[PDB]
Amino acid sequence: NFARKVVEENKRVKDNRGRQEIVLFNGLTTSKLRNLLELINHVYTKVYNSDDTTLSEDVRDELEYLKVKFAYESGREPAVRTFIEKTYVDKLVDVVLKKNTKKIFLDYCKYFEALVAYAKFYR
Amino acid sequence: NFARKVVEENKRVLFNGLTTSKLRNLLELINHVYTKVYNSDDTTLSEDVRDELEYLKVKFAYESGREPAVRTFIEKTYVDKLVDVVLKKNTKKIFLDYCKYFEALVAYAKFYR
Amino acid sequence: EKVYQVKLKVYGPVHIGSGKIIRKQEYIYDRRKSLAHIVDGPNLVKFLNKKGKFTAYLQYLNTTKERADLYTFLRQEQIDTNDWKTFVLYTERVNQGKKGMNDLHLFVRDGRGDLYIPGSSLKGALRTVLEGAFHSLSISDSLPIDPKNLAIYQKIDINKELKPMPLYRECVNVGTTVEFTMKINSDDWTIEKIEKQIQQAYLQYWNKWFVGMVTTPGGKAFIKGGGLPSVLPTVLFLGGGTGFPSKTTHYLQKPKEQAQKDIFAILQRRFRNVYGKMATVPKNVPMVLDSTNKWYQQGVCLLEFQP
Amino acid sequence: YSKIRIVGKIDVLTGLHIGGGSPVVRDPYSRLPIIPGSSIKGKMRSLLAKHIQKMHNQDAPEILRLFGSSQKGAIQSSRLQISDAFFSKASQEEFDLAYTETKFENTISRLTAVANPRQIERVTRGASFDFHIIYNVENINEVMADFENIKTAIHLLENDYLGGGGTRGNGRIRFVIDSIDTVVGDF
RNA sequence: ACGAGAACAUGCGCGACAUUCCGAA
Repeated sequence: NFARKVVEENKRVKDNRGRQEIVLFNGLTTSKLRNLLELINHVYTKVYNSDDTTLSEDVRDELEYLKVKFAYESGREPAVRTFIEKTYVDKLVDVVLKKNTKKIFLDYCKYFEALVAYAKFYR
Repeated sequence: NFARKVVEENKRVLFNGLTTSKLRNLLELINHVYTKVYNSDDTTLSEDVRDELEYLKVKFAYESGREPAVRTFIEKTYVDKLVDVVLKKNTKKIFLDYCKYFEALVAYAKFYR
Repeated sequence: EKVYQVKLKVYGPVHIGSGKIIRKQEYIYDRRKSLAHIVDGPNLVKFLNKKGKFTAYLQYLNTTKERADLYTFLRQEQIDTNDWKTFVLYTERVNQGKKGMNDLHLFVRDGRGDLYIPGSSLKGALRTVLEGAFHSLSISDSLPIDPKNLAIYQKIDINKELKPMPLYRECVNVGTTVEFTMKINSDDWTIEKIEKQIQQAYLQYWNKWFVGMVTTPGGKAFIKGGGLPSVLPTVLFLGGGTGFPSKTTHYLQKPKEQAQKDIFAILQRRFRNVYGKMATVPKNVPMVLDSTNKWYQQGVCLLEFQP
Repeated sequence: YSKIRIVGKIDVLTGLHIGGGSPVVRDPYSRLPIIPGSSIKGKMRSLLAKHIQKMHNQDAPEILRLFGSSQKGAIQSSRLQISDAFFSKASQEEFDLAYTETKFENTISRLTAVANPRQIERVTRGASFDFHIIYNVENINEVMADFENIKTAIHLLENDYLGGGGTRGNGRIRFVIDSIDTVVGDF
């Protein structure tokens, strides 16, 4: 997917005291992103269980909470804020809300999973 | 062939400690996409099959990130670049050839164990 | 098979980590009466959209990204408190030793919404206090605890003198009883033997470590405040923040005047920026240690068995 | 030869965990957690054998009579057929609250006291699975005794766990029998 | 006015029997 270039731009290398850490950002810890990852996990498991071609209203409410958590994480650490700025996750959640379809939400979830997978691979 | 050569080169423990349990997820995804292509009768890969191949590529990247043996397997066998080639050509024959290459790779890897 | 019903009495505040931490956004913190009402996100967002203030909440979060308190936002918007109690999950009491709510570690709770403590924590505590493959000794989880009892207790460090910390651990109010069912066989583990081992280990942990606190003025103040109940006798320290020495197999294995030195070395290894600078062995190793005037100790729990 | 059907409910009292290849076992069609019939049959067989060998086919004659035996020259058909327990629709509607929750265990080491956190996915307490069991009457005279053994096994399974690490508070279940009727035959 | 004419390689047969994705924290 096109997330390869985004992750490549977002990927940096850190060095300190003879130790070389291959991490994209200083604050890009697996748990800090994993909170929102598991929120999206709950969202898409609910979507899988519902098996409906339209994005559910309750999924929409958990999703609004997901946007709130996105702003929360951006405030928590500048690294997560810069990652979200580079990836423009807000625009993707906005399109997911607007077109209101299961396929679009699945594509966005796959793209976000691709982002995190490329981040892990480049680590 | 090429699979024999790469498996022999990575043989010493194969592919830095690769086993079938490490590859099982990629094998399942590959054979699922292969059966979906097999059921259809078309010379060109359909759009959903193309998206599934993109998902297979990202699964390759995820498995390379997870394990070092899988990572060196992917690097040495050019499987991701072969997936890109199949996507670019968009021919069912090329996809079947890639599936046969992967199957021969796994068969030889099991043979030298 | 020997089945025993186990009663846990939480004489002290106990906080088992749930693996997640929330800042002031997820709960409302009344500072005038010092009460924390835990809320969920979707209901808050739904109410905000109903009142047409969700964009205002987003802007407020943008301006106060580091410290966005839901109680202060609600006070600024001056919306009805009836709505506050309508969209909230559940209310809880706040106890501070000094301060606003900044970073709260939530207590472990089941999926439904009720709170409990896992049996794996009990298994680990029992194994680490016995030493000094546990397949026969099977422990289940606890019964749900009334949500109103649960509160947010302060974590206080006593380096020969009490000092509350800004960190908040969502502990359990005193006087709450929880229940367990545990199956053991008479072949491997004996109920009398294991309970005697627990009480003996707690006794020596008291006499070789806590006596040093007792001699220092901070421990004297803690005793005067009633931190240790008169019953303190099977005693456990299940929650987090109780401290490394509590139920330590290394303490038990090595003789006194030598086990303390090894514990000091271990603490230096674990805390390089705090204990690593320290090099001399003090009298007690380690040196670190409610709205009511009665004081309590972190994790203190009383054990009762009924076969 | 009569087939008697036992249909009822298994309600989890704790976190039910069956470690499907830490995820839990789910039915691919419905994406809901299930309790495999193999797990239940193995647990009951092990508990009953303990209550009553290297090959695992020796056991005691009642065990081979009930759960079957592949013994060379003494192949005994299994009178007990334990089917997969599927997530109850009533429990699913009650939860509609995620069906499964992740539990975090720090797993601290002894000597170095270094935590190695792990996550285990377990079905939330209060969930129910509809269970279905078939008993085949090979001999009319022994049936009573067989059912007695079955009851004992059930009791043991109620006092024990089912799947996952039950010594740490997983897999505890409760059995609610709805009906026991002779579906096939005249028994 | 063909070494030809008539002639089912076909009938019966469960890939099945025993097997906890579990111990450990």
